[PDB]
Amino acid sequence: PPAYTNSFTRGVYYPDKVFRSSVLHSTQDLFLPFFSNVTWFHAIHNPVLPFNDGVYFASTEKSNIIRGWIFGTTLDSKTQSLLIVNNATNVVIKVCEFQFCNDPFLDVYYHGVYSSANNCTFEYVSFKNLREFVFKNIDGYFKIYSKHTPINLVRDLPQGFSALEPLVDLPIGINITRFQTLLAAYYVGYLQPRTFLLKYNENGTITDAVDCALDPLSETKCTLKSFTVEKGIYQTSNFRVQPTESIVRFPNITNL
Amino acid sequence: STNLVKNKCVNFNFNGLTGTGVLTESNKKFLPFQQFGRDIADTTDAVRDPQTLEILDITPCSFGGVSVITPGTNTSNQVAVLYQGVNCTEVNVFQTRAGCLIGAEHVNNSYECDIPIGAGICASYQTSQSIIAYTMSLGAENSVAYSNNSIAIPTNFTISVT
Amino acid sequence: TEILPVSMTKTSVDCTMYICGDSTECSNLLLQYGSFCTQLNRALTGIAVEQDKNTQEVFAQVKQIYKTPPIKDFGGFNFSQILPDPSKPSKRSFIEDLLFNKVTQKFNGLTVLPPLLTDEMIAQYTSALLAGTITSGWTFGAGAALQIPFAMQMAYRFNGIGVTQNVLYENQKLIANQFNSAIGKIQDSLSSTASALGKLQNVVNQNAQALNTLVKQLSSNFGAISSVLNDILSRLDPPEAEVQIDRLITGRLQSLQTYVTQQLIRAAEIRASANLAATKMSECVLGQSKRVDFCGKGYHLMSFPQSAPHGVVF
Amino acid sequence: ENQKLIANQFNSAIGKIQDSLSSTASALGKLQNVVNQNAQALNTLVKQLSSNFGAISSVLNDILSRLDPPEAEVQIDRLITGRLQSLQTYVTQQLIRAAEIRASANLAATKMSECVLGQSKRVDFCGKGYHLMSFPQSAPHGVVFLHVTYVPAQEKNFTTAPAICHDGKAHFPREGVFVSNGTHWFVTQRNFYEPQIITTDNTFVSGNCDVVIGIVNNTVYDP
Ligand SMILES: *[C@@H]1O[C@H](CO)[C@@H](O[C@@H]2O[C@H](CO)[C@@H](O)[C@H](O)[C@H]2NC(C)=O)[C@H](O)[C@H]1NC(C)=O
Ligand SMILES: *[C@@H]1O[C@H](CO)[C@@H](O[C@@H]2O[C@H](CO)[C@@H](O)[C@H](O)[C@H]2NC(C)=O)[C@H](O)[C@H]1NC(C)=O
Ligand SMILES: *[C@@H]1O[C@H](CO)[C@@H](O)[C@H](O)[C@H]1NC(C)=O
Ligand SMILES: *[C@@H]1O[C@H](CO)[C@@H](O)[C@H](O)[C@H]1NC(C)=O
Ligand SMILES: *[C@@H]1O[C@H](CO)[C@@H](O)[C@H](O)[C@H]1NC(C)=O
Ligand SMILES: *[C@@H]1O[C@H](CO)[C@@H](O)[C@H](O)[C@H]1NC(C)=O
Ligand SMILES: *[C@@H]1O[C@H](CO)[C@@H](O)[C@H](O)[C@H]1NC(C)=O
Ligand SMILES: *[C@@H]1O[C@H](CO)[C@@H](O)[C@H](O)[C@H]1NC(C)=O
Ligand SMILES: *[C@@H]1O[C@H](CO)[C@@H](O)[C@H](O)[C@H]1NC(C)=O
Repeated sequence: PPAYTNSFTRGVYYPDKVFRSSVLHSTQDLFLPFFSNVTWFHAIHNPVLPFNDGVYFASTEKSNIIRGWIFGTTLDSKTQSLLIVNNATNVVIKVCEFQFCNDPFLDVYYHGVYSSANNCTFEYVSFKNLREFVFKNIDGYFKIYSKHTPINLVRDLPQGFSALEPLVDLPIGINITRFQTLLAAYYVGYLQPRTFLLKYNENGTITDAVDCALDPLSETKCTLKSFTVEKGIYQTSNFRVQPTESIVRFPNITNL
Repeated sequence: STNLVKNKCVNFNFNGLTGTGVLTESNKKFLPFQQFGRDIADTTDAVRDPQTLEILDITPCSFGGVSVITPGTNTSNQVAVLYQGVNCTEVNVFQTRAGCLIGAEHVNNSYECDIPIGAGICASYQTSQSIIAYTMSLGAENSVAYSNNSIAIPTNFTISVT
Repeated sequence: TEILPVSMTKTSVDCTMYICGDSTECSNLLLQYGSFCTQLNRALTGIAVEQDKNTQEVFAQVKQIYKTPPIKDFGGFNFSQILPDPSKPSKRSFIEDLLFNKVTQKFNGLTVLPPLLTDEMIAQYTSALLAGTITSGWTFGAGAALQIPFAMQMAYRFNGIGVTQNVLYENQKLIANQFNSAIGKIQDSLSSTASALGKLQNVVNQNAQALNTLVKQLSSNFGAISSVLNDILSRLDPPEAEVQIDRLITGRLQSLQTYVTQQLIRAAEIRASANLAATKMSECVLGQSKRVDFCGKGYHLMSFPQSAPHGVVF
Repeated sequence: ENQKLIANQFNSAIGKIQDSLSSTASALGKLQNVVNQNAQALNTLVKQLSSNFGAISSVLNDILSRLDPPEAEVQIDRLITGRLQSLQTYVTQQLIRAAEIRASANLAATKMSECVLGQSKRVDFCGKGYHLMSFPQSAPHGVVFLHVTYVPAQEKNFTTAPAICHDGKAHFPREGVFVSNGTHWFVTQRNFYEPQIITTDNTFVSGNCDVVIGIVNNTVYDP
């Protein structure tokens, strides 16, 4: 029975490394919609969640328990699987394949597992803190964005804004439609083709970003490419009334 | 041949005549050899059902844009969507001549226009206070007492600099 | 009876639905052009607001809508032809009704925005302006209105054109009869002669051919295989369908750009006429114009605006 | 008689000018939107360099590097036709906008000739009311006028009559209708109450009494 809370203004990341100053450059790509339901998970008594267009992952690991991920589409000991290890402050990524048991899990009773491999293709090794890791695959590149902000609150997400700068580029090139994490409050979101109106400050830091199709004022701001909308009436867009199903008529029966 | 539905926007294919619109009962008589109607702009207007010789109009579905009547963020944060020139049936709600208006209640009182809407309707956030939409009254309705032999000549004045 | 356009059909063509309606290929091909369709919309919305601005600059030159007292002791002048009749559900006077009778949809792609000032509001502004002209004279546009008898209005209004004020006070009966017979002659002319409102049927006509020509551009081949996007999509394989829809988008966007360019030229023309009408009300209605041959041949006394569809009548 | 008060109103309105500029973002609406119109006109002119216009891309170098010249030539042909059409649209819009700007420029020249270099008699041309003078204050891509006008505020209801028959001879006012305060009758101009003693100097005889409508009997002082 997952609980659903408000995401506030979370899920905004620098789409590209181009630097912009004091400009409200709008953009559209796979984004986490504003004010969307978040499926809060916990470790009581580990399913596969859809990758969808994008994956948003956030966690609060004071003792660093959540450090691993297993991604893939079939996981039939034939496809390579994302495997992330953060041990001794070292980021380890490998895509080896190993056989799975009835209930594959990591030894985590109350405070790893890895057999031999079949096909390995890519090798790479590098409360108080809230760590955010969006996951997406664009043009065959797996991208991770990170942001650690020191706050003092655990009950829910803060009512503020913060950007998500990137760390690494992962050119796997393999289609991904499923994923599954491995293990104390962590959230999961989903990215959708939304559109924002970013706001870069003098130094190029995103101070605030607003969705386009959230509310009528959001659409007005998205159209005007501005945050301060003065008085008046603004033509935003059009609207259609779609046909119900169809109407096809022809002569029939006639005489006999 | 299926069924035929009135007063609900839907596609139609009458004897090869395709298109989109809403079919409405009409009182336009057709000659027996005349099948479908027309307008001045070479646009289909009335079509008769081949099964039953009943004259049916053809009307735009909704068209109209989506206006957004909002006061400045200096004052408020609430919205008021106006759907231009559509009946308030397909789409609190106060139907106007200019269109189907959402988010503002009609005010039986008439004040000065602040944010013009259309066809005389005007909106404002002040009267808690919320966005309204009323019939505009251009200035206080005055009635100067026109007289047989009386005048009102000013005794003082002002000198503005516009 | 000078005839002047003031506003026009505030058409605001939505370019997206005008060209590509329920057509994924047309949408994806028009997306390439980008700012053309948006700029057409912006220009047309600017036109739409600017007929409104013309309308306030012409009629809404009065602070407060005045009302003529039911008793009308004008000293001889019969104004019942142009002062509004309460009998009609819409308080447009008899001559204005003649105007609207003289002058004789919105579903292709060309949804017309209704005027902010509806016909009743236009008539109410004209009634207020004319009631100010009678009761307040001219000061209602140069400060607060000032009660003044109509015959004492001539104490300065003849003086405007160098004719001494005593002409009224010695010839008022015959002047009133002449004005009433004249306005009856305008009544008969509008009843029988259709060329009196020539400029207003001109403006509404060229608007009608503008709209009709634009909508029949939809039926023009423009060098494609046809002018039916649905038929093109159904028949052609996408490699040729994209090219033919490109031909259609080039042709139809050129037609719409030409339409809005002629509409901008005509809107500057109607802006010239609307500033002309604003100047003729301010100088000529809300005062007494000294410009010779400006408010009609001969020395000019006053003017009475009479709202007409998509224009004004002096 | 009230020059100091005139100065007070003038300086008060000048003081209100700073408030209008500061507190209101639409005080300079016309000039601001003209500078804007130009700004996004040039801006969209720039963006059509990014628009594909039906070409494979908006980079001529990319087109030439990607495909052979036999088809690249056609690609830049279509792209350059699109760019030329965009520039034609911009120049036609610029011509119409400059025609509007020329109308406003001749209007400003007329207001400066009749209104700065004179006192314009065209109502509602140099502001709302009886105009006095103007001051040009240039702003980029425009000009600003300070239309000093005259506007009556306070009124008082009096009694009128076109003529006066003292010795059986009518008497009409040269300028300014006849008014009375209730007991005695006076003459004053239209736009400022200032009474005169009704004498033969401000009146001219024209016709008899029974021909005038609204005439009242009255007493005329004999100088
Ligand atoms: C016209 O109105 C002005 C105010 O707008 C009057 O000016 C006042 O004059 C008196 C002295 O007569 C001063 O005590 C007041 O302070 C003035 N007003 C202000 C706001 O300073 C002027 O007197 C009026 N003129 C007439 C003839 O009534
Ligand atoms: C002002 O003129 C109007 C005509 O527009 C007069 O109203 C009608 O005049 C005709 C002319 O004989 C009469 O037969 C009607 O009985 C009048 N009333 C109607 C039609 O309702 C009006 O009487 C004139 N008023 C003055 C004071 O001259
Ligand atoms: C940008 O950095 C400089 C560092 O010198 C700082 O002074 C300034 O406040 C920063 N800008 C913002 C908007 O914080
Ligand atoms: C706009 O904001 C300023 C800032 O305090 C305020 O003084 C002003 O009154 C606001 N505008 C209106 C119309 O209230
Ligand atoms: C809206 O539709 C109803 C019928 O459903 C009709 O009676 C009404 O007149 C329509 N509204 C307008 C403004 O025509
Ligand atoms: C003149 O104005 C006063 C004050 O409003 C009023 O009492 C009086 O009745 C008015 N007289 C006329 C003739 O309107
Ligand atoms: C009108 O003015 C005269 C000036 O001498 C004065 O005697 C008289 O009392 C005044 N009457 C009224 C009603 O103000
Ligand atoms: C208007 O005033 C004149 C003054 O001579 C008078 O003869 C006439 O009867 C008056 N009419 C009305 C309707 O008061
Ligand atoms: C005006 O005075 C004359 C005196 O010569 C008199 O015959 C006439 O009836 C008077 N009229 C009025 C309206 O008092």
